[PDB]
Amino acid sequence: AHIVKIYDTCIGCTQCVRACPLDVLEMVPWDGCKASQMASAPRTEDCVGCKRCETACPTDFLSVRVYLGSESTRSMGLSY
Amino acid sequence: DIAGLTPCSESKAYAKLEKKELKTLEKRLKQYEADSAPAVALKATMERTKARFANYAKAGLLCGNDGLPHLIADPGLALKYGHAGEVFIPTFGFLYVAGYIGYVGRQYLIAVKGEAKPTDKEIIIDVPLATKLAWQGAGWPLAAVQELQRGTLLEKEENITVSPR
Amino acid sequence: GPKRGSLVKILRPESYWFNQVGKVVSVDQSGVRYPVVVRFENQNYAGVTTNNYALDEVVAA
Amino acid sequence: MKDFTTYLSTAPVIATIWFTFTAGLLIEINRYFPDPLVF
Amino acid sequence: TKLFPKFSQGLAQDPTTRRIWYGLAMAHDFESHDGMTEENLYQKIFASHFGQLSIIFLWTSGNLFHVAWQGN
Amino acid sequence: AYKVTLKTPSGDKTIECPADTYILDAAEEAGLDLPYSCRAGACSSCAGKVAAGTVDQSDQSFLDDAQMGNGFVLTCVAYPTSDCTIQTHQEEALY
Amino acid sequence: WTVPTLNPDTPSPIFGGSTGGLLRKAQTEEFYVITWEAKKEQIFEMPTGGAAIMRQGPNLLKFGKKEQCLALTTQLRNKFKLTPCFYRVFPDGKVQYLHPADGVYPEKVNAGRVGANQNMRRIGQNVNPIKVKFSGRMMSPAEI
Amino acid sequence: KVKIAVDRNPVETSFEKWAKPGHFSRTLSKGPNTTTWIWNLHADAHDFDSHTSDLEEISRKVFSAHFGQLGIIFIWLSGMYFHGARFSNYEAWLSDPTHIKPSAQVVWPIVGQEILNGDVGGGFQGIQITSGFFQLWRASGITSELQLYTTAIGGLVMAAAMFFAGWFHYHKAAPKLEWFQNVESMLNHHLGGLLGLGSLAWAGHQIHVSLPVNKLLDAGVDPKEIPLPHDLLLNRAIMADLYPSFAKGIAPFFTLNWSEYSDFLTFKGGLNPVTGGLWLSDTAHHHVAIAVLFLVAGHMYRTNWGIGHSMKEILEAHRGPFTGEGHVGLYEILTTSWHAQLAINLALFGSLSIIVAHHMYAMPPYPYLATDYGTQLSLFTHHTWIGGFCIVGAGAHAAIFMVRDYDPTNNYNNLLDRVIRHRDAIISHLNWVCIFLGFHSFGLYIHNDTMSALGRPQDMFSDTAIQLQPVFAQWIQNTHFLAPQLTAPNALAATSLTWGGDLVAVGGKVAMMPISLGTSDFMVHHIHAFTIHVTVLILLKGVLFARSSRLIPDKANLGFRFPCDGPGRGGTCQVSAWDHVFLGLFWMYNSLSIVIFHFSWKMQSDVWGTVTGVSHITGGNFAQSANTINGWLRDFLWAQSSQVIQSYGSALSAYGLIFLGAHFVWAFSLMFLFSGRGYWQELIESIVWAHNKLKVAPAIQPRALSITQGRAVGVAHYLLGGIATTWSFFLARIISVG
Ligand code: CLA
Ligand SMILES: CC1=C(C/C=C(\C)CCC[C@H](C)CCC[C@H](C)CCCC(C)C)C(=O)c2ccccc2C1=O
Ligand code: SF4
Ligand code: SF4
Ligand code: FES
Repeated sequence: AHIVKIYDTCIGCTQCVRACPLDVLEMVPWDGCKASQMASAPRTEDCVGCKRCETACPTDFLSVRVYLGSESTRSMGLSY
Repeated sequence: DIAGLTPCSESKAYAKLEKKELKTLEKRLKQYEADSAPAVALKATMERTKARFANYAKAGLLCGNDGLPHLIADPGLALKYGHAGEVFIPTFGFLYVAGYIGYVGRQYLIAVKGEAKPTDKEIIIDVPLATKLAWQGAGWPLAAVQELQRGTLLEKEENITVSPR
Repeated sequence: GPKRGSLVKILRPESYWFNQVGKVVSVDQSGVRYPVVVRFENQNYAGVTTNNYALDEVVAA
Repeated sequence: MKDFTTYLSTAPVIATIWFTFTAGLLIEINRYFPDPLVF
Repeated sequence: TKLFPKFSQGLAQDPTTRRIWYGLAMAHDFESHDGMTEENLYQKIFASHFGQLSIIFLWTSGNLFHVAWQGN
Repeated sequence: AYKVTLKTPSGDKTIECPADTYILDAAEEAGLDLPYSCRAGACSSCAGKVAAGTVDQSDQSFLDDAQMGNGFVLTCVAYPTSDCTIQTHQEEALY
Repeated sequence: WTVPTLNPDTPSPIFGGSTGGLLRKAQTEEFYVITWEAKKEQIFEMPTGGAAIMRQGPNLLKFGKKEQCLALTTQLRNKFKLTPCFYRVFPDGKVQYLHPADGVYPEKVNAGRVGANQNMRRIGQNVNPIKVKFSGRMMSPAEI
Repeated sequence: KVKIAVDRNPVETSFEKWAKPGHFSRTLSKGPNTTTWIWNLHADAHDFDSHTSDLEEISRKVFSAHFGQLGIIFIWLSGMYFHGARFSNYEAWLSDPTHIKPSAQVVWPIVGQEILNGDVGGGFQGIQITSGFFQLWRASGITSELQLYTTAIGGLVMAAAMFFAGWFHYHKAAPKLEWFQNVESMLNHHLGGLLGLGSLAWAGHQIHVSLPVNKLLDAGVDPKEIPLPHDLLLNRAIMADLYPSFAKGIAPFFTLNWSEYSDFLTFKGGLNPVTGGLWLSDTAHHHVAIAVLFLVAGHMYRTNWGIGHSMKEILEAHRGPFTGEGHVGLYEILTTSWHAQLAINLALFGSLSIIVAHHMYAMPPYPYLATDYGTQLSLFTHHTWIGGFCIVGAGAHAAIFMVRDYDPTNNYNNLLDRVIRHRDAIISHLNWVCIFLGFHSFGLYIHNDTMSALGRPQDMFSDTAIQLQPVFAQWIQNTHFLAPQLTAPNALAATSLTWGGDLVAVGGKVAMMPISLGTSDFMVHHIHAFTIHVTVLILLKGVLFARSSRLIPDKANLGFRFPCDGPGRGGTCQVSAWDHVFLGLFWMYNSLSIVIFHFSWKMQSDVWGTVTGVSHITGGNFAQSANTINGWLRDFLWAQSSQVIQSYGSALSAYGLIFLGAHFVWAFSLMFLFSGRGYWQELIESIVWAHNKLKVAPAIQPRALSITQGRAVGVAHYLLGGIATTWSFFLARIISVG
């Protein structure tokens, strides 16, 4: 299972959540940023590490960072 | 002479291969008229060959068993035996023109970095400023050594670094 | 902190414009951990030319 | 006309013409002064 | 799963042959093997060297035997 | 400068905004507190809706042509190019 | 709002049947089913390839992987503004008709959503891997 | 209602945008910040679909583009004629086409390129052209270089006209979409007029100009001795002298007594033996037949009157039971996607050019052409390459369409739809068959060489060993050999000697002979087949899964060209139909290189040489060396390598020069082929540190190429090096040995 992490620079513009094709992300209340919104990954075991989140985070260092881990059938995106 | 290298102004293989060249020439030549453009061209070619060879012999080139010119690389040796005209002056002219071009390049570069449209001057060029810096670029070495004595050439320790340095 | 439009040198190591200078667009007066808003002229490998910063990560230069 | 002048001040055409100029310089050089080896 | 690479169950848990491939690829990166301790790893490389030497001596002795057998 | 009539949840507030200043920046300099987060044209936090007049938001990246054709604007990267009227706090109406 | 259930007796939309269909994995491990009610009857495209026509109201389709249904949700939600609800099913017959199942949709902040996996810090504040050394497995510094 | 629909002064004329890079596109118009800006700017300059969305404006753009293309071609042909008129020995070679080498390019007396102005005969000093302009012009009967002068002049004029045409039709008056869409009108127009008229006018020129002058040529009269063509047109006296049918003029034609005109419409078949060219009577008969055909053809479809046909109607009519909607809606499709018509025409045209080269070497039409073995080989390889590239471009633009213009909503259950359905089974069967082909056809040669090195040639597959005789091809050959007896009673000779028969000799050189087919040729044919099947495989996969896949269900969303979708779920490297056609380029080059090798060797061994018996160039060695790859490499390559590897000091020395240079560049491509743009940008960052260290950074941010762009650069350089190496080798070898 890959690893994904959120950092305080999250401006909550959700593009990550907007980019995850697997809904491995979501937005929650927060108070660190003006958006009062923090990105959140409750379904990491579904992330195939396609990182489109990382592509989407406009944050200087990506408010979010993916780390590929072990391999499950869902991690590999196998439908067979 | 040096390293047992005899001058081809003295060497035998030199004149040998020269004559061989001229022989091949006359051989290709013997298949025409005289006034024929090919004929006259081959004759001019023979002329050029012999002239280049006389020049090479006059140059005092050490040319070994092949009779072919080999060059020497030592300031002291070339000076002591009259062989600076092969490496020394060529290298000096090269370095002159090269430093000239690099210096004027940096000159235009600084001039245009002192602009509000760096990209646009990088694409479209200031013709007259270019010509001006070209005319002025001769004094590039004196200018550079001046700026060195002032230490104004190089950038200080503020350029971007990598995180692990 | 610094003034809007003013020029500051960036010191945040992980920043594209690290060891470089930027222009303070503004600074927030709320409790944001990074109130300094600083534009840039060259774009990053992401193409962005402006980033948020705390007060220390920059210096008026 | 000014549009034309700008089009000529565009970059690749300038690179072009400068290169053409230099190359013709050196070709004529070799024409009138064939076979250079030393000096 | 399979005892695939006992020294790395994480690899032993791949339901593809890549399990096999990486179990090979990492058979000797003990610094990454599971639960490895320092002195243990030291003795590991010790026996590794031992087998290395044994390999060399076998090579040489076989050469010499075969030449003595079938050479001129 | 251009007169920007901001139609806000507090009422209308007409501010002056130079041609070289982003709508959001001018609003803040005038003491208003409009929504924002990224300030880079890459989200919807600062969305408004232009009712009349024109803006230049050419560096924005988040909106599509149909959204802009209906007047939506990312105020953090939008310059006025005429006197204009802009309803603020429009993010919800974009969704 | 409350978690819905699944109704296996839903008229599936109109499609001629493709070859990009389900496999052993469906009968073996699991497979997902998607639930949505269309306002009208209309043709649409199959994520696994093919043109299909949805029926008015209750329409149902099943798939193995999650990304199929997710892309399909994107297509309908952005092209027809439907709010489908798709589940997770296993050969046991147990459903979990869950893939964005969470009251509303995650693209908006919502009360109750507790943050997870969120390093309440910067990213540059991580420690050198020399310290994660001699752990029970390969562990990244950012793991902590 | 078909008519003319145009728009006046649509586009203005100013050098304003000329000063504006990227103006055509949205983003590029913003100007460069990093270096890829220029690259993409160039890349998208002619993507008019990317430019905008107006079908009509895009049509006008491509219309003017074609205009300019034609103008370029005019320029080139005219310059060719110009240099033929001014720097050639064509009149000398007219006096003697048997011992003067066609040469039209002379170089300048400079540092040493002058040595290349070798001796080609007639006191001429230049370079032997392998184009065959000489035989072309002789067949057309051009005599005075003044004629070529006039020709080049008129070509200049034509090019200027075409370019003005493009300008006018783009900026002054640009037609309208419906006008562009009056498709049946365009078909009738072209089909009848263009082809029929061109062929018929060529036949008239033939009859009244070339056949008389070429007749006198083969009669042996001096070239500068024949009367002028227009003088011939004036004096029907001499035309009746040559053929008395002309004494009666044209009234016999108006009395349907064609039999009398047989003097110039023959059906001999075969070549003129004293010339090696086809029988010009037969050529004119061919062309007039083609003319009548296309003329009657051009009146098929309705345009503005009740009679005609409807493409749409007939296509809808044609539907079968197993097929559902049959051929419905395709009318709509073709009326709408430029890339569709494009890819169609490209595939067709590549196939054509291939067939062209085939028949051309099969039955050479030009005077003494067959003797010019080099010209034969050269034009053949040329057109083969051109055709293959046209094929792959077809595949490219087809996939392009399928990405861009595709829409399911209009194609419900059509041929396309069921294809999309059962594509998996299709491609599966294709994989299996290609694998079988490769296995068998390759292992044949390999087992041969294996038994060879094993000293068991008894167990090889040779025409002497275990045989595979193409009984089919040989039976068909004899079939064509015997056809004229009954299946063609009015025939005199078979169209080709390779059907069987005798040998034709012009000047000792082997002009043409019947060719047999051995197990070697069996094997090489099967090789070719397997390779082509691989190529069609990769192309078909690319096009079928361009929009989606069980791996990527949304592939249509990533644009046509795109690097990958990450390393996630294993790694998405090289997953575009763009990448697929890339691979196809590779496999195609492989295929055609093999084919030209086969052609060259078999020619040299069993066809070409000099008559006395046949002094075959390689003495038919191919027959027994081709079964084994060792024989291949040594006896073909290693042997014929001498010419190129000792060509130095000769006028042909440049052949070995470019040989080594092509080696060089072909290897140069491989750094791209293997490297990584990430690594590259890392190096970029290092070097920009180095520069800024001296305040010498460039404004435009230096950037490593896109993955795609690196792929493209590499593949271009690779194919360039390979083709050039082979080209040089062939040229030197044949100029030396032929
Ligand atoms: C790139 C390195 C290099 C090398 C390998 C050589 C090689 C040589 N040099 Mg030196 N030399 C060089 C660069 C070099 N030089 C440069 C750049 C200069 C310009 C200042 C000189 C100036 C120079 C002179 C004026 C003389 C030599 C001489 C020689 C030759 C014998 C002395 C010796 O071994 O010097 C070893 C080389 C070096 C120590 C490299 C550094 C050179 C410094 C700057 C000057 C060296 C002068 C040398 C010690 C003089 C020895 C004279 C000898 C009769 C005792 C020998 C072929 C002598 C000669 O011609 O002998 C036949 C001689 O008279 N060189
Ligand atoms: C070498 C290499 C590079 C580095 C090389 C690059 C980016 C090409 C550089 C092209 C030229 C040399 C730079 C542009 C020069 C400007 C026009 C400045 C003016 C120069 C004058 C001489 C005209 C890659 O970026 C790359 C990326 C992906 C796969 C393979 C490779 C690859 O092999
Ligand atoms: S790694 Fe892939 S699945 Fe995970 S958030 Fe990023 S894009 Fe979505
Ligand atoms: S990762 Fe970036 S895009 Fe996603 S919520 Fe955080 S700041 Fe917004
Ligand atoms: S605050 Fe994100 S686009 Fe304006």
